[PDB]
This record gives sequence, structure tokens and C-alpha cells, in this order.
Amino acid sequence: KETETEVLLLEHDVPHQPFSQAVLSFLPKMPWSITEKDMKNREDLRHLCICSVDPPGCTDINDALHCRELENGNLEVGVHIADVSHFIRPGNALDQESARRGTTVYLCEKRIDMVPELLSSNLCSLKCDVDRLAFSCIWEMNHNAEILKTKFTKSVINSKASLTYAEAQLRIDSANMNDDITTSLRGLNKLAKILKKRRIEKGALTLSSPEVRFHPIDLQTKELRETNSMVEEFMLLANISVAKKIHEEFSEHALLRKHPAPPPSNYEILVKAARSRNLEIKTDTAKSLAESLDQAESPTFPYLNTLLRILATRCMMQAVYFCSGMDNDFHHYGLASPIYTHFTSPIRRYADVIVHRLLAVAIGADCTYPELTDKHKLADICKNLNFRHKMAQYAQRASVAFHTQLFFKSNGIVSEEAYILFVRKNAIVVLIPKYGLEGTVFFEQLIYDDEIPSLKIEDTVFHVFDKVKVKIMLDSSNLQHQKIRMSLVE
Amino acid sequence: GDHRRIRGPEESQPPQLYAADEEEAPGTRDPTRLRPVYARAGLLSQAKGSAYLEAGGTKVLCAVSGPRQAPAALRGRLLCDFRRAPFAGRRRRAPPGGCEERELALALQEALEPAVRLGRYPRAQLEVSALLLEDGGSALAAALTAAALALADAGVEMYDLVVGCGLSLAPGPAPTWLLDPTRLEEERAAAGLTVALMPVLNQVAGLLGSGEGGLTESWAEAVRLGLEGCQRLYPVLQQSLVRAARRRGAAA
Amino acid sequence: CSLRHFACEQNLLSRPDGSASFLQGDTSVLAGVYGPAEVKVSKEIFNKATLEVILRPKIGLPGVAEKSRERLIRNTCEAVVLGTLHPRTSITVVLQVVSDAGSLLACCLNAACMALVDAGVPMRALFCGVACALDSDGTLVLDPTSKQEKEARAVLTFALDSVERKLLMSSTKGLYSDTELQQCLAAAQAASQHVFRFYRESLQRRYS
Amino acid sequence: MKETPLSNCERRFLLRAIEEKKRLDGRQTYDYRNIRISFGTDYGCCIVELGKTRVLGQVSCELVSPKLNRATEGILFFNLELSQMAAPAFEPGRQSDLLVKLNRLMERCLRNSKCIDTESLCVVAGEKVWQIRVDLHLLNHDGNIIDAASIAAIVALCHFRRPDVSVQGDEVTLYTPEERDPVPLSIHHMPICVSFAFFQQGTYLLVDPNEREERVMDGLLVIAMNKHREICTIQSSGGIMLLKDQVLRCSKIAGVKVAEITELILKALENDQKVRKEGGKFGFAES
Amino acid sequence: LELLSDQGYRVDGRRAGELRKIQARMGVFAQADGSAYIEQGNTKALAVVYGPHEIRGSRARALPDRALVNCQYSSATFSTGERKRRPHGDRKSCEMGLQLRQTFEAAILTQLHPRSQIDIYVQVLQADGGTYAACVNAATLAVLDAGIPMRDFVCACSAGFVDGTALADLSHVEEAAGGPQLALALLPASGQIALLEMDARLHEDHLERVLEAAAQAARDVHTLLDRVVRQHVREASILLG
Ligand SMILES: [Mg+2]
Repeated sequence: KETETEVLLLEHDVPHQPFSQAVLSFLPKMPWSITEKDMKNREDLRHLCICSVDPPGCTDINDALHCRELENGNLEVGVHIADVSHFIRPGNALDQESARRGTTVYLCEKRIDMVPELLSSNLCSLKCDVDRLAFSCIWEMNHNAEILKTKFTKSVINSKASLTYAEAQLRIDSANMNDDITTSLRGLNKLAKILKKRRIEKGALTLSSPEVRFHPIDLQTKELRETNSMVEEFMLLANISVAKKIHEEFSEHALLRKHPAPPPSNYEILVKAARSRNLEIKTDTAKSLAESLDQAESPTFPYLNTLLRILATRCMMQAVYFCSGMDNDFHHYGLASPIYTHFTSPIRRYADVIVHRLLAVAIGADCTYPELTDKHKLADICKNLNFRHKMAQYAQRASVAFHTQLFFKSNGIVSEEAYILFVRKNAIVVLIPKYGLEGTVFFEQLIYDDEIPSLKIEDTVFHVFDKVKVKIMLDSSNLQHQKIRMSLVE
Repeated sequence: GDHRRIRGPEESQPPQLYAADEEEAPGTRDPTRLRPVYARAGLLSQAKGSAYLEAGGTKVLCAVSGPRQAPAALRGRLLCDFRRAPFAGRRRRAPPGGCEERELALALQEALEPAVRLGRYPRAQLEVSALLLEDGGSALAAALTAAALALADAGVEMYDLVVGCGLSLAPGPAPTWLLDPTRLEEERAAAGLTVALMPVLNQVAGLLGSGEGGLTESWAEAVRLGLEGCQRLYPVLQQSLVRAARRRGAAA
Repeated sequence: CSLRHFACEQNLLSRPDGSASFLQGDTSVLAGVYGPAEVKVSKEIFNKATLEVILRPKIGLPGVAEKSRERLIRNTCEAVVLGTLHPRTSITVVLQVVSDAGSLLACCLNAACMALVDAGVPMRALFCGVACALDSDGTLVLDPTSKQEKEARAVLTFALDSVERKLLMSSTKGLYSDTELQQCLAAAQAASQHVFRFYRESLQRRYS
Repeated sequence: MKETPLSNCERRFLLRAIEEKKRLDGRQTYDYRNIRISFGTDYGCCIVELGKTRVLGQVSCELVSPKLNRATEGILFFNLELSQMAAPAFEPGRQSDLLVKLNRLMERCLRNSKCIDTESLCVVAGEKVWQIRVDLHLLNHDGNIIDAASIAAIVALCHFRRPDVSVQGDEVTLYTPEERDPVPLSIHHMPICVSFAFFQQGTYLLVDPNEREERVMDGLLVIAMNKHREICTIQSSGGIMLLKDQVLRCSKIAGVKVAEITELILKALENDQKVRKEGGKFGFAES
Repeated sequence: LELLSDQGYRVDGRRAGELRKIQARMGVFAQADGSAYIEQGNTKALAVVYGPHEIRGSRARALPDRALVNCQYSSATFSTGERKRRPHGDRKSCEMGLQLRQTFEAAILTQLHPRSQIDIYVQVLQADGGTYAACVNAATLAVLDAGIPMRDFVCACSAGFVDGTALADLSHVEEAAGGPQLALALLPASGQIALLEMDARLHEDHLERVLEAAAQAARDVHTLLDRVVRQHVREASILLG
């Protein structure tokens, strides 16, 4: 493992080197008591109930939430981020080695960082019962969740809890009640669900995909739950609000992200599929599509809608960063939102940091500099950042593939069921939900129907959404690219 | 890399070789001509004897560090160090040398040992040190003459003086022997030659030569011509030494 | 203090007469002395001891700069060391640069002095060496670091005496002015006071 | 100057104490002296002192045009100097025989045994390659050098780190120790010599001889070895008549000795890394 | 190219245990007190021994107990195909000098010529492998021609290791391959080694083999040399009367 890891990180150019000495120097010495000199421009919310939700076993916890009731029936919601900009001030070498490392890779076992573990899990993170710096976005809302008054304030806070999703859910609806956390969590999951169904009505689409995260006795599949959708909805609202603000204030230089909607020449496969399975679909826009996927259900295939959701996700284009000046698209297919920019996770992204800076200067809590307005340099770094996110995706995929190879080596499982997604002349793509895996199988005399996508052999016929059992044999002839192989049975 | 001199560049070639031109040729002149000579003995102070000679672009010093303790076995010695300053000649050469300096040193020693009488300087080595500040033609001959002057000045005994003369050959169709030439007449030449003699007793002391070509009769004519040149040059050196002795008489 | 933690150690080596490892900050020099010993008729001189210094770094070979520096040290030692007592013999001072972090001479001189002491060689007076760096703004710094020497426009190594705190040696890099010379010299005198106190502490604890 | 002559008293006493298998300080014949490995602040410096013999070792790098016969792999330049502080007789340009034999032996031992990877340190095949030189300096001379010189060269070449370099086509980019973390070398196996001294034409043999024992010995057998029992060099000097079984036995000794020295060296490097990973510019190991 | 064909043969056409025909002579140069010549294949060494004579510039080195051996080495420029310069003064010829000196000071039995130089000189005209041993043997023949007492033919040769076998009297090809080569010089009568040089990596258990192989090769060289010497002595005596 300790060789293949470095090999994929050298091939995808993902820099793995440790942090140089110059970088470490610009860091703060680590006696770190909250300095009440920098706290001038900021405020004090230590008198607040906060409960940062966090997946199993994490250390770069950055976000934090709260939902404080207000006398007027309204309530003030508030998200809080680690205000890394103060530590990461521009012109340094830190900034360069964090830019090149334009994102933190999270492989199946380790994680290549963008800022040292010190500044990533001991200072910036919102650890429990420790006063930490922060940016904060606060809204006032009612029990129908329509914004009424906003604010974007720097501050210092104190997370009273660093919970887990399961711990979160049980604290929410285990019948326990306390003036500290559970009431906030409940009254916040409520607004979460309201916003969620409201934005679903707004046209934003939901999807799914085969995702397996290894421990590796036996692999497991990610499980959905309220808390995740909750935090996601709140973070999306925060991103959108921040984006609107930094756009209204800056209309030339900025960092936004778009999702160029797909040409309709890609949906035709899914259309033909659901047509051969007599489920009608409207691929003219995002809404039509989404509001259709919720109807394409049929009892014969309880596990059907998910397949179409994948078959769709195989079509969407790449969501990419860019600058507000050099382009004018400002439209995000996926969420149906016109503008969206990442703001939550700077420990995990650099565009988040640049957004912190732009937003802070719009607030007046920072000083400008030439490399903040020079569209050329900003576009170049944005291109770098996109390249880097792409490399990271590719690398993580290669890693999960390696772990599947290793698991099949340890356990030679054979003849597990599988459904079908595509149908091609030479091969017949297949999907296994158990192991969360999609694969190919060659057949190298056939009958290839393209008007209706199907295959015909003298004995049988292959259409999408059929079933076949398969035997997975991994070939290691070339130790480079030890590759899976499917054999078919019925 | 030499660790007794300053760290310079590894290699360094001059600009001339990167030039583009046909250098000027001298042309014609009186073959039996001699350049204007300035010879003075007694220049240097810290040396028992010194001499300076200038003939055209030629500029040579010679000093004599006198007897320094160090029959036919208790017979004197004289060791000569010829040395051309690195700022002489179109090209630069590191101070050490080791190819032609030593050849010309052997020449000086072979041309001086005869004149000097070393029976009267036993158990002793005379350190002769020549220095060529600028090359402008006949060099080894000027060095012989200057070393002779410096010795005669320091007051070492002798039998007669040493007079040198350098010759070259014109590569033209009618090759004539060119007397006391210039660095141009010497680099655009076919053959070169150097005589050195003791004119009173009419005896050669050390000669030398080389040729893109030649022949017995030509070399013989060259020899006699160089002899005549040295004869015609001798009186200058005589007067120079007399003058230095008069200055000594004046000092006290 | 105005200058940095600096220590020494005596009688390290068994074979040489007297030895001294003198380090300050991160520069560390090691000196070994061969006391009055033999000398050939060419190197010697009646009524004086021939003092010969040989300094050698830890990289490459010794060239010219090291020869100049060892001449400086040679003549300084001839200034303090008594040599009309031990004529027709040779004192030899070997210097090795374990480390180089600026203030080199300011370390070699101190080590040479401590070695001469350990070898019980008759000296007229201790001596010391300091180094003062003038940056562009004129703000001087004593016992500099290589960063401070590179980022500066002048550097000045002063070899002082103990009896009357005079100037035995001065080696300068860069270009400077008069007043700066005078003021850095005064600061050097103060630093030399401190260095002499240190010598006394070390020898007090050595004879105990 | 000159070395003080050796009295017949000491000579006879030593020969007798050997006959009776008694060393001077109090150790046996098959034993070294307490060897200490101390490190410096700069990656590549090591002072190794066995008993009274101290030797310094520095390792430096450069980039240079390689030599045509080997345009792929780099270069390596040994040099050992015998500083006048080692002993009086070590005037410059006088004790040349000892220099020559030591330097040839060390070159042979390390270079031709292929201890490091002269290939890994290539950057531009034909134009620019590394050049690693190692300067050993003898500070105190009490007895055994070759062992000390070798331990020093090895501790250095295992405690040295190059300025990292990036390359694309012909574009070469060097960087500073502050911009990136220097990269170490590539060793395959660490050889370290072992010195045996013969007394009375071959009858008696000692290990790690002191200076006197080197003055009353007739022959010297150097043997280079690894922790994997791989002869790299062996040399006989002093004009002495030995046999086969003697070299066989000496080799079976060098095996264990080198295993132990190697364990120590590795422990030293581990401790030095631990220190620098905690604040501190030194590292110390004791036999 | 190859070194050991699977059959057992080499490139030159000789098995591992044998060597190349040495062709020698004693009495090349008469202006000396002892001279020799040897060609141990393509190699061509040439030795000279200016006998035990007076020290000049005494410079206080004339040992009063024994004699003073001064052996000089030299490898001509045109020896190897690759021309080189500075054959003397190099850091390798001087090591060879030390080696030859400590061998012959062991053998040459100096206790009978106190305060006297025995000047040995060696020039290598052609080198094709085994460049030290040829010189040892030529200097031996020289010493003998100079009637200098000496304990025994100090016979030398080289061995190597390839494919788990031992080769005798290497050439340049297998000397350039980098494999272990062990050169030595011993005194046959007693079975004692006067010199043992060696340069490359190899295991320990593979030592006795190459060691005894080099020894046996040196014994064979002894046979050849002594036959030469006996022819020489016989012819000389016959001519005397
Ligand atoms: Mg969270």
C-alpha cells in the first residue's frame, strides 16, 4: 500500500511532500491564548449554545451552528466558520504552498492536507469548550424559513459540543430535552426540512451514486440521515447569501462556481431506457427532469429510481470555479441556483479562503492588495484549483479501486447478483449495489439494437434493468493495472 | 583549480579569435635595418645588478641576485628564470607557464655560461631573473643582452659581452632574411632564427632556429647577417655601462 | 544579552600540548597548540620563537583568504605571546572550522587564546575577537549570524587586548564610515569585557 | 618537529604483555574502544571519537557537468587530511605515504563496493549531475584511523540531505532548505573497515591497536565488511608473512564487530532524528 | 560478450583453472646491475634493479641496521587504449610503490646490506589485466639477475569470482566487469603470503575458494619462472667453464 499510494500521488501530480521549514516559521508559536487586541473589530458570543456536527472520527472540524429563539417569535439562526484568513495572511510562503495544495485529499486511510495539523486541528478548528476565532453569518427567520435580516460578522465563539450524526439524531429525537442543545437541534432540523422541501419545489435536483467507504473486514455503504441534509441545506444557504453579498459588492473580481447545464444529446440514453421501460421523461430543463424522476417509480422495480438517478449523473457536466468578471454565465444547473460560491471549508479549500478575504474587505475588516483585483492572476489560480480538484477526484477513485482489488484478493467472492445500466456491442456494463461497484464485461457475432439499446444472442436478450449474476476474477498478469474482470451467469 | 591564486573562471578565450578581418601586412622595408634601442643599466635598487632594454615594442628587465653560497667541481653556477609577463602578447597565459619559458631559459643559460667565468665564483649560484613586459619582436636576443648587461653591472667577471639578434624569413617568392623584426613580421613568417655571440673574440655562445623551410646556404647567410647586426649593436651597450659607472662615481 | 550564548572546553585532545574547543551560537572552532618544539635552521630566528599558524576549513582546500586570516592571527599572537624567552623553537597553532555561522574570526581568536593558555605558554596579555555588522540603516549587531552578514553592507572583526582594551587587529568587509567605526569599536570593548569575565569563569571552574 | 623515539623498555614490555595476552588500558584483544558518534548542526557533519582518536567528516554537494564515459550516473570525491593537530610529524606534504594508502583504501572500500547510488543522483543526463564530496579531517591521532575515517564517512553519507530539485525537459529548478525539505541519499549497505595488527611475524593479532602497538607491529590487515557478510576490500601492509587461516579467523571476527558497529550507527541516526523532531541541534551515541 | 560459457570456457579460450603463457627473459639491459622482461599474455612489464650501492644526499635516512629499498612504479601512457598523462606522481603509482616495497623488504633479506640503496624500478609497457603481478614477477627475476640474496621467489598472481566459480589470472575484460578480483603474492616454499590486495563485493564463504585458487595459480607461475631461471643459470655457467 505504502508504494501504490505514493505512485498514484506522483502520477496525478498530487504534491505529497511535507511542509517546508519556511512555512512552519510564519505560523504562530503555540502558546495560543485568545488575544484581545485582534478581538477589537470582532465580538463575543461565548454566551451561546453551539453544537458542531461532525462525521465519525474527524479533526478538521470547521463549521458550527446555532438556532437561538427570540422574544418576537422569530429566531436567529447562525453559522460559524474558522476565520483562517487571520492566520493565513497573503504574501507569505504559506499561501503559496496552500495554493499549490489547492485542496485536502481524503484517501481511504489517510488525508493529504493543505494546512498543517497544528493550524488544522488545534487552532482553527472549532474544538469543544475552547474559545476560538471565527467568521459568522447570522439570519433571522420564522417557522416558515424566509430570511428577514442578515449579517456577516467576525467574532470569537466556543463550541459546546462536537457531535456525531448518530449522536446528533439521538440527542434530537430520543425524548431528551434540555435548554442547552436538543431544543436548538430540533427547532433547527425543522427549518432544515422546510427549506429542503421548499427548494425541492424550487426545482433543485437530488441524486445518488454508488459510494462505498472502507473501514477492511467487510466494506460498508454510506447511510443517509436527517442531520446531514440539515447541515447541507444550511451551508448551501450560507454559501448563496455570501455569494450574493460578495457579488453585489464586487461585480468584477470574485470566485464563483457554475454548473454548465448539459446539452440534451446526453439525456437521450436515459430517455430511451425509460421508454423501453415505458416511463416518460421531460429532459428540457432541470425541473421537468427532477419532478419526473419522482414519478418514474414502479413497484416491479422498487430499486429503479436510483438507477435513473445514476444514469442521469453520468451526464451532468463538470462544476467549475471561475471569476465574476471574465465570464457572465452565473447559472448552476444542479441546485437550480444562479450563483453559488464555496465558503464553509477553508481548511479543505483555498477558494473558501479567498472568499473569506473578499467578504471581510466588504465588511471592512481587512486590507486589499493587488493580487485580489487582478483578474488575470485570480483566473490562473482558479484554473489551478479546478485542475487540483480534478486530480483529487481521480486519485481517490484509484485508491478505492486498489482497496477493492486487495479485498477481492483476500476474499475471492464469486457469483453475486447485479443489475444492468448500459448495453453496448462489445461489452455489457453492470452494477452491483452490495459492493457498490460498476463494471464492464466484453464478449469478444452478436445482434446490436441501437434504435432501442439492447443486445440479442441466439439464446437470450439483454435490456437495461435486467439481472445477471457475476463472478469477479482479477487479473494480475501486468502487476501494473491489476484489473478486474466479469464473468456472467444466470 | 589553483589554491595559491584568486578563483577566476575555468576557461577564458580572447576576443581576437572571434574577430573577422585580414590583419595588416607590413610590406617593404630595408632588410639590413635595426630598431631604435634604449638600454640602461642600474635601474633597480634592491638588486646587486639590473638592466632594462627597449627595442620597439620589446620591453625587457633583467636582475641579478648575486652570489649565494650553494677546480672543476667547485665551479660556479648560474640559474636563469625567464618569464614573460601575463600582459604581453595577443593572448594571455597563466603566470606559471611550463612549455616555452623553460626552453628560452635553457637558451639563456647555454648562452651565458660561456661568457661568464665561474672558476672565480665557486660554491655559488647566481640567480638571473629576466622579465619580458612586452613582446614586439626579437625577444630571446633582448633577454640575452639584458642578462649580460645586468651581470656586467653587478660586477661579475666575464670574458666578453653577449649580443643577441633575431631574424625571420619572408615567405614571399623571393625570400629574404629579415633582420630584427616585429611580432607581425614574426607571426607572418616561415622561418625564425636567433644568434648570440661575444664580438671581441668573435665566438657564438648560443643560437637557435626553426623553419617552415630553408636550406644550408640560406641559414649560413642568416648567421653571418645576425653576426653583423650584433657587431653594429655592441657600442650602444658599451656606452650604457660607461654611463651607469659614471653615475656611481657621482653618487660618491 | 547583546551577544549570544558561547561556551568553551579545554584539554579535549591527548596528543597536542594544549587544546580548546570554542563555540558561540552555532559556529564552533577547534584549536590545537604545539608548544616550544623543534625548528629547522631556515625557519628559526635567534632571540624569538617562530610562531606558525595553520588554519583549515572543513570544505575544499585552503586557498588565499585563509592564509591572510592566519597571518592576522600569527601577528596578533606575536603581539601578546612572549617569545624572547623561547628562542630557536617553534610554537604552532592549528585551527579547524567545525562549523561556520558567521563571526568566524571572532571564534578562532578566542579558541587560539584558550589553547595557548592550556599549553601554559608565556603570554603578555589575553586577547579576544568580536564581530560587528552594520546593516544599511546603520543599526549595528554584535556577534552576527550569516543572515546578518549577507543582509549587511559592512562587517568589522576587531581583535582586542585585555590590559588596555586596545585594537590588536581589524579585518573589514564592505565599506563604512568613521563615526560608525568608532561606535562599533566602543561596543566591541564592552563585549570584550563580557568575554573576559567568561574566560575567568571557565578557568576558575577548570582549576577546581 | 619529530615524533619522540620509542624506548626499548616500552617495546619489550609490550611484546611480553602480548605474549601473555594483556593489553594496556585493560581490554581484551577482540575489542574496540568506546566509540562515540556526535553530530553537528548542519546535515552532513559528524565527529566520531573512538577513545582518544577524533575524526571529523563533512559532506558537500555541487552540480557539475559529468564525465563522458558515465553521463548518466554522478560523481563522488573523497579526501582525507591529516591535520597537524593530529600529531607533530604530520607536516603538510611530508607524510604522503600514509595519506596515499588511506585515501586509496577508502576510495576502493566505499566507491567500488557500490555503497551509494551514483545513478539516483542524476538530473540532466549529459549536462548537469550531482557531485558529492566528503572531506575527512584527522584531529587527534591515537591509533586506529581507517575504522574512524570509515565510520565518519558512513555516518555522514547517511546523515546528509541534498537540496531538492525539480525538472521538466531542460528546465532545472534548484531550491533552498527553507523552501522545501532536503532529500537524503540512497545507500544500499554501510561498510566499515576493521583493522588487525600482527606481532611477531604472525603469531599474535590484535584489534583496534593504539599508537604504540602500531609502532611495535610489523603488519596490518584491513578488512571491509557489511552487516550481510560481504567482503568489500582486504589489504595487507607492513611487509609481513601471514597465512590463510589467519585471514579466515579475522573475517569471522570482523563479521560480529561490523554487525555491532552498524547497530550503533543506526541507533545514533534514530536519536538524532528524534532530537531534531523535538528541538535540539545535536545527536550522541556511545558504544 | 560473456565470461564463462556454460561449457566452462572463457573468451580467450582457456578454462578457469589455467592461465596465459608467460614468456620472459633475464638480462635485457647491461648498463645495470640487474634487468628482466616478462609478458604474461599481452601484458609487458619491465624491471630494473640498481644494486645495493651508496646513499648520496644522506639526508639521515641510511638505516644502519638494514638496507634501504626504493621501488618506483610506472604505467606508460600508451599502456591502455585510453591515453593518460602523469604516470608518475599519481596517487596510484605511489600505492603500487608502497606495495612492491613492503613485499621485497619482506623477501629481499636486507640484513646483509646495511646502509645501502636497492633501487627497484618498474615500467609497464602494455596492460591487458593482471598489471601488478607481472611487475612483481619481473622485479623478482631482476633481483635474481642482480645476485641480491632473497628468501624465495615471491610469486604473484590474481584470481576472481564468476558464476560461483574461481578464475585464475584475470584479463582486462573480466577485470572491467566489476567482479571481485583478489591479487596476491606469496612465498611458495613456506606457503606464506607477502601481499594480499582485493577489490570488490562478495560473500565470505566464497573467500577460501578464490584464495586457494590464486595460490595455486601462483604455484604454477613459480614452476614457469623457475624453469626460465634454471635455463639462464645453466647457460651462463656453461659459458664460464
Ligand atoms: Mg460539520
